Amino acid sequence: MENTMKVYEKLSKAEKKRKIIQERIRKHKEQESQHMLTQEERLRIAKETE
Amino acid sequence: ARKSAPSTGGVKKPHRYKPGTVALREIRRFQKSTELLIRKLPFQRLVREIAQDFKTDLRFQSSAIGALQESVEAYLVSLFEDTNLAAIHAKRVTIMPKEIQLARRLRGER
Amino acid sequence: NIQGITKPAIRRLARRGGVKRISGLIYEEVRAVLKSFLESVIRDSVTYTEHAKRKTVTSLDVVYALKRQGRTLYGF
Amino acid sequence: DNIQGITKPAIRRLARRGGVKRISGLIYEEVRAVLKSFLESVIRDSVTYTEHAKRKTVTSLDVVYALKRQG
Amino acid sequence: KETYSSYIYKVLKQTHPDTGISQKSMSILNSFVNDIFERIATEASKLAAYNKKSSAREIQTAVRLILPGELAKHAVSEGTRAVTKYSS
Amino acid sequence: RKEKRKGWNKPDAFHVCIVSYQLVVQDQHSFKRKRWQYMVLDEAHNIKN
Amino acid sequence: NFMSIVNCLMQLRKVCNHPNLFEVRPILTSFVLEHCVASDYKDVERTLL
Amino acid sequence: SRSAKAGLTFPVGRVHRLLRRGNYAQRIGSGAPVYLTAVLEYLAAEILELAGNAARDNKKTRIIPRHLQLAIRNDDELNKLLGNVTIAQGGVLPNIHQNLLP
DNA sequence: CCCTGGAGAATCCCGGTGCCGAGGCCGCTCAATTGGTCGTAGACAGCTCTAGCACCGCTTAAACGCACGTACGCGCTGTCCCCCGCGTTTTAACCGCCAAGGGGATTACTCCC
DNA sequence: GGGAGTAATCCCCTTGGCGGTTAAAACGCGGGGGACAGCGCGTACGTGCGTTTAAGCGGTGCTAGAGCTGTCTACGACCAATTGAGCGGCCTCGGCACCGGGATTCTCCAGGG
Repeated sequence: MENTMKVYEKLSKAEKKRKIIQERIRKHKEQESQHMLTQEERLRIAKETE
Repeated sequence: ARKSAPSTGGVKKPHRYKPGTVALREIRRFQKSTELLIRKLPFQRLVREIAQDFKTDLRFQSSAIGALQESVEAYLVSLFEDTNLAAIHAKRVTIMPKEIQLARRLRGER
Repeated sequence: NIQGITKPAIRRLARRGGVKRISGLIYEEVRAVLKSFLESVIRDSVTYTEHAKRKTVTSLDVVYALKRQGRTLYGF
Repeated sequence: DNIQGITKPAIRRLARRGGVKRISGLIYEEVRAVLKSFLESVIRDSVTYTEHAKRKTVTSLDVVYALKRQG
Repeated sequence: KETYSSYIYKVLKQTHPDTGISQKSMSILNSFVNDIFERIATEASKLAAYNKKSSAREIQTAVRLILPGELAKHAVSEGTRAVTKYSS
Repeated sequence: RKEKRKGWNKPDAFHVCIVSYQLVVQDQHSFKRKRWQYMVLDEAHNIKN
Repeated sequence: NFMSIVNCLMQLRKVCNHPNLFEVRPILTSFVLEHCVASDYKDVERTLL
Repeated sequence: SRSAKAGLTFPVGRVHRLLRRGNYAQRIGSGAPVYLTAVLEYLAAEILELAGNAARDNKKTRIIPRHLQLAIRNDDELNKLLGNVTIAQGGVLPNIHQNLLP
């Protein structure tokens, strides 16, 4: 039972590390690009799609 | 492409996978499965088609048919494990009736 | 119905059972033995359905049959 | 620690009267181990029956009940 | 219809209070309770059949007969605690 | 369906998804996860009860 | 035959089909009885000869 | 009630009434109404601890019956004292042979 | 040939949205132990009892090793059958459609108060 | 003046094919893992050995737990009875359900060296 407890603790620590790294990745990717709402290149993309 | 499609079809391409690795991945995915697998409605169909011989108007309940499905589904799996162990005990990684009969005659059929 | 547990169903049951390769002449005998087991359990179930000649079969009947059959089951 | 004092030629003679054209020392050791394990696994219930029999001397009723329980 | 649902919840809070439950687990635990109880009682009765008999000691010796010693010692200790508390 | 939905979550890769009347019934789990600004129910006689 | 929700369905089938679907005229052929009178009479004549 | 007098969580008055209705023998000592209840609470408590750690292993706050199966199948003693019961929502513990996998 | 890039992708865990679930709150509600007696039966002495412990000690028959010597499971090999995955085809339940009964009652009628 | 079967209404609720589908079951095969046949080998038991040896065989003198008896007292059945553990609608909100997002390594193909 203590082996299971320490296995769960190390699983929690690995999960927390993955949480931190993936959250950092997501936060970095969120602020890197905000361009879908510009109303200027929309004419270009509309012409390309047409 | 059969007909009008998103431009040019045939994106499936020849991508055949050799057995073994596919077999390993499918058994690994199947082992974690814990719910019912076979279709229940044909099961109740057959069990009612094999109940009127004793007598008709017996009637049934969902709890009943569920319990029989659980009993039959959770019993033959151990038989499968025993047959597989008897099979790989010999130099036969495939299954043949020899080791299944072996399992029958070591698990006390009578 | 003989073809209740169809070929793909038996195949995936065997794959769940951890077998490398499954030959094409193995499902018939397995089907025969499971049909025999099903006949035995339904016979017992209909026997104790007439323990009080109840006009319906419930989980109690089948769990009775299975618990005296030697292959005990749980989850209830 | 007499449990290791069981004479191997006893198993040799038992195998010879039982047959088999190749009975290595591994077979003798494993059959001895399983026999000892079975003897322990029956004497445990035998001695528990004696304890729950208000008696301290081994009698045939204890082993009869033990084998009935074990089949 | 006296079930063990309240007792099961109490033992849940005692062991792992933070842990929840399913909607069919309680049936499994109730079956464990009553079936273990009835089988132990039947073994105790069959053991007492031979000896002339017309409590705590019988239950304890039935537990020690078949149920493993690793659990039997704890069973005996807790039974002694329970009987002392009842006599208290 | 999975291949189509692969390029559907993150970017604004589309504005209108062509879906039938019966497709939404089995795919409701993926449909409800996405907020839709507008929907149209053409041939409203299809659903009456 | 109490039920009648489809009792007009066979009437509709009758009207639209014009019994070319309920029962069509087949290619008539005679009976194909096969027992034959001499089925059990060759043995006696063979023994006699 | 009976629980406060006995100082035990699981009720024993109902259990003792069931035992009395059982009438397993002519001599039924009534001085220990909670002995079987005590042993069942101990067994169920250790089972609950095993199930709880198993459920916490896979970030599952609620005990899936598969976790219960894993808890009751991961111990030699538990499988030894009963191993003939097939629990709902099955699935054997993962295993592999030295010949199937490199 | 080992090693490097190069891509499908399992798995991780996080989201992201929808829901149903343990238990508390209100209601009450069935029996456990007090309170005592009736009897009873199971351990406290008493007598005993009965073959088990251990002993005596030859005496064949297990212990017990060894050379002839060859039998076949397994090492390799060749020889060679049909399991398994990609692409197709034929059942299969399910959502509705349609419309004539379903059925307890109380609320006009008329018979009871 | 006022209430209850009868007539009538409710509101789906039945009924059975009946179109329109999207999930499964049953096809065919190039090759390809998988099973099976041959030959030697080597080692390790089957045995027929000369030689000790350890349970058998026969009887014994009791003796230490067992078989066993009154019996008499600790203790198993005993029915009132009441408030308490608890059992039942109910009703909310996040653990679980399911699927996409992207890095690590799993894994196989096209080269570099």
